[PDB]
Amino acid sequence: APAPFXPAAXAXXLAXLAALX
Repeated sequence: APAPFXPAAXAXXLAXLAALX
């Protein structure tokens, strides 16, 4: 059941947005 989901935690990459603090 996890397997779809837990991978996608890759998205935590969003922290890139720091550039704009």
